[PDB]
Amino acid sequence: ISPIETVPVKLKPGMDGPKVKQWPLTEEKIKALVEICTEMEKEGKISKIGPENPYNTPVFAIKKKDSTKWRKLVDFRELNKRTQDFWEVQLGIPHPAGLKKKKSVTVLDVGDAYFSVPLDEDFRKYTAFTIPSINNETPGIRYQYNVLPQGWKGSPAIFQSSMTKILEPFKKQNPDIVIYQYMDDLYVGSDLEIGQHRTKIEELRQHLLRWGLTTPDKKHQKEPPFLWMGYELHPDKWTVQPIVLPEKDSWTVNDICKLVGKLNWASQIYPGIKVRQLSKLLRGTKALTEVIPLTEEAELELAENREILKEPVHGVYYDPSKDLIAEIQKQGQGQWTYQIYQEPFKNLKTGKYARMRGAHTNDVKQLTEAVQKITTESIVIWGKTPKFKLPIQKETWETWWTEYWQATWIPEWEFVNTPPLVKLWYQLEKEPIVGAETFYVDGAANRETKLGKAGYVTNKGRQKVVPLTNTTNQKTELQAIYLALQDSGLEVNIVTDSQYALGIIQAQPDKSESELVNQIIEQLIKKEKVYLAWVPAHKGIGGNEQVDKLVSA
Amino acid sequence: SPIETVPVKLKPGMDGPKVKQWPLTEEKIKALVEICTEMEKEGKISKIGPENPYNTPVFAIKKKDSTKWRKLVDFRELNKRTQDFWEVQLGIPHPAGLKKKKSVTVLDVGDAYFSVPLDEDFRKYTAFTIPSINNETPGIRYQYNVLPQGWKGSPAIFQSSMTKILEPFKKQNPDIVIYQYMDDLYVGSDLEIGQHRTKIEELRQHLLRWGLTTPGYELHPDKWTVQPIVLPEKDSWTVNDIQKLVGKLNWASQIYPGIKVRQLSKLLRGTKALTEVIPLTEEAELELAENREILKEPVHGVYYDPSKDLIAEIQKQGQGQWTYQIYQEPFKNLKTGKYARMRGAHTNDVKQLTEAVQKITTESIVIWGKTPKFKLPIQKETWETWWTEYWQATWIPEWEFVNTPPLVKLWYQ
DNA sequence: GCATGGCGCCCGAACAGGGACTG
DNA sequence: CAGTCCCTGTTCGGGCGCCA
Ligand SMILES: Cc1cn([C@H]2C[C@H](N=[N+]=[N-])[C@@H](COP(=O)(O)OP(=O)(O)OP(=O)(O)OP(=O)(O)OC[C@H]3O[C@@H](n4cnc5c(N)ncnc54)[C@H](O)[C@@H]3O)O2)c(=O)[nH]c1=O
Ligand SMILES: [Mg+2]
Ligand SMILES: [Mg+2]
Repeated sequence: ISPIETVPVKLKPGMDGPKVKQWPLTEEKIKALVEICTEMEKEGKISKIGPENPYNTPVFAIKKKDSTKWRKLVDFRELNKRTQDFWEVQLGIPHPAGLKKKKSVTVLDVGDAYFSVPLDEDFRKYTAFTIPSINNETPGIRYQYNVLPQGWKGSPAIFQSSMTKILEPFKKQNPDIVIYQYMDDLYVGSDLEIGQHRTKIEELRQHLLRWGLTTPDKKHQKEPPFLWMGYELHPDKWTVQPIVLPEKDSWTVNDICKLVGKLNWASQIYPGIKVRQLSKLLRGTKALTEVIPLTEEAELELAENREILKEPVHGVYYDPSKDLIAEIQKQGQGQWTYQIYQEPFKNLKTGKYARMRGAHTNDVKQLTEAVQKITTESIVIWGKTPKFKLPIQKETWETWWTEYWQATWIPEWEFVNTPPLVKLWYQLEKEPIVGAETFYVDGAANRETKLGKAGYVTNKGRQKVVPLTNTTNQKTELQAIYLALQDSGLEVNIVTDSQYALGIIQAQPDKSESELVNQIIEQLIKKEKVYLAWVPAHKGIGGNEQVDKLVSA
Repeated sequence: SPIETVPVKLKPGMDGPKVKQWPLTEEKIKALVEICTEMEKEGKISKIGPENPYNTPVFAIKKKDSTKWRKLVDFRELNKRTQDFWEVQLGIPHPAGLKKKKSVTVLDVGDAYFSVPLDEDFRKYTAFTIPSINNETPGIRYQYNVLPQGWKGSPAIFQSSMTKILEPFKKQNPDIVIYQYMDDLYVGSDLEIGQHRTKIEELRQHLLRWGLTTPGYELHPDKWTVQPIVLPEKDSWTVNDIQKLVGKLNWASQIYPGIKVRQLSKLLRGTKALTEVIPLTEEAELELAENREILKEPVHGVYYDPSKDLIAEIQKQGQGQWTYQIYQEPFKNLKTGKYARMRGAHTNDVKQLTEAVQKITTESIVIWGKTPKFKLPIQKETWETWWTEYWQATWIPEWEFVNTPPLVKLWYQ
């Protein structure tokens, strides 16, 4: 029974305890479960309860890593609804790439960790449960937890929290030891003599026992191939644990999830990973079991990546004396890849970034987003933002940030040549083009019928109007600009009362999710001098007027 | 110091703050660790567990000439929900004279609040969590035991003591104005700059007699110009120019009702060419100048309304210039300025905007003793990533992000 | 009638806000 | 002026990955 002081817990005002009945279990389960409760009973983890306790919560079991034994869980879902909130302390997950090299290293793990911290007394009642007989022919036995149960939303937090308080004393008196605690999984590293270390490890392992924390000898002792957080930490490198992709003929939705999930975990270190085609399959709303025909474009990816994982890589460690560099490359349309290293090819961590934000953007923008993403992620791992090497010319960027209306910025970065390169695919003109047919575009639709017209009317005399089906006053506006762009030469002067359209265009987008806007872009690339100007909408302006009367019959 | 803590009531039915903490650079994590462990020993704060559902983010900043770091908590939230308490019940008056003084300086008396203890029940709401690099460890949680800095309540509870502390100074120098905005103290006078600085220094000492550590910076409310909109002066007018012009006039027309343009409109009549030059007609010349006069005379209908939220907009110009407008309702500007190419700021659009924002927030405090809500012209993740590296004030304004291309170029610049 | 906390990625629904149009 | 639309951005839930 642990001396560690318990943490006061209450339920939400007006809510009583859980009164949900136990659902029947399987023969083997009821079998293992009773072997467990018996052992907990004696140890003092749980307690046999009288009939005066009106509560109950269904319980069940699940096999562990090597499938020797079982894990007793409790479906405290109803209890989590009623119980008080907590504020979580685990803010993130440690990364091997942020690990430093150390003379000696060890990694322990507290056995049965939850079952060694005292649950607040008053709360225990609500944690009551029942275990049936073999075939439910004799009333079962009521029990309640006196320790942290598995399935209560408060556990992980209380535990993690109680653990740091126990390690606080030891960590202060040993400022020279670095310890990474994640739940009950400890990693102790030091630059102490190989033997002195083993002494601290003993001095420590014996510190937990004093606080009730067991330390089974089943732990990485002077074992270079350390298994921490699903990684293989070697003396001067680190890798991820064997990563096996699902291999099957017919794929269901869920199957693909379980496939992309893993490929992302891979991107952490395997470079060049891409999952854009693969996930596209997940569009629309579909069931986990809905079987979906693997597409052609995705078949390329699913295979491409599979070729990448065939040839294993490894990660290196970090040292504070050298700055960090993160180089990035543009992998597909919308996709990007990046690797952070401290030396030439000495990689410390790789990564993918593929969120195509917004309806319309451009490589510069999507690039800027990636730098930001990496900048942040690196501050979490190393607490300092790294140096960049980006595939974009210094003059390109400088052309963009001065012209763009939003404030924008990229930290310390040098150039790197590796196609494809980022660049603006065109540039509207600052001043009107001399000696050029000027198009006065506009359009409109009757939002009540979806019918609509789009057209232009030039100074030279040109003129046209096109009827449209299923369109809106905004789309129309665009459509119109499309026409004026087609029916023009390499130099053009277009004018519109469309703040919307003008909005998109000026941002120099090079990709979009809009058919129409994709075509406009394409056409804009083909010209040599474009110039769009804006005028008030239903003013009597010169040319606008006319096209207006035309488009709205 | 055993004292009777004023009870802090909360907005009825208000849930305390629950904000996640954000990543922190190594240098500012180690600064925060140091800062907090001494605060823990000095008893200002107390360690706590995960049983306290609340939370507010923390970070830290190093200001000008101060090598010592300063802790800063974003009680931006806990302030919106305790507003009843500090604006109504224990409100503190705003002198409308300060905006008129020849010189004003800002002192950091925030330290002084650490003296008074905080009401036991309200402590759980000031909870904060310190992160660890590479998540070597879970978050360490702390809560305040004394008036913290950053909460709008603190300067409201300490007003009684402040009145006193400053009573003898207001007597000997009945011609200076003191205003207390949160962690700040704003002292304004019409004295000459060299002696003004000394009155500030006799005041700093005056605060020393009670134990308050008061660690281009002087302000000048009289030198702040509300620069208006102006129309260009061209020799020959192109069709394009006359267009853009109307574009602006029709727009600026929502401001003043007098601007007419129907006379400048008849000029474009008929699909012409953009580069086509057009003779400057007299029907226009009259009305053009006619409008040019309306835009000089100050807009009629301006008025401040304490009962309404203040709003600031900034436009990015280029070459380091920025323009802003503070208002409560569309087209009824209270003031509009033009932040210039700050001599010393790097070519960092974000570092610049960050600076502009703090100027506005400051001007805003002096003029109406209230902070504005900003409409920043930058993308959230872009700003969210670097705004803290450049911040140097002790308060944080409520901002929202907006993206809106430039119609009629920028009428304001 | 098959649990909990954390972080990541990806997709979509719900929601909010500004400009243009409509009666 | 107030009520509809359309377009768009931001938030939050659910599912998978990985850890405990
Ligand atoms: C996996 C899991 C964890 N948890 C919560 C509650 C749980 N505490 N408890 N009880 C705590 C830690 O779980 P852990 O898996 O460490 O088990 P626990 O702390 O319960 O006890 P113990 O560690 O003794 O677990 P066993 O399954 O009995 O032993 C397996 C352990 O032995 C070590 N081990 C065995 N063989 C080796 C080897 N060759 N090399 C290195 N380590 C080894 C290894 O760390 C593994 O966890 O996280 C949860 O809520 N749900 C889950 O599904
Ligand atoms: Mg364990
Ligand atoms: Mg129109």
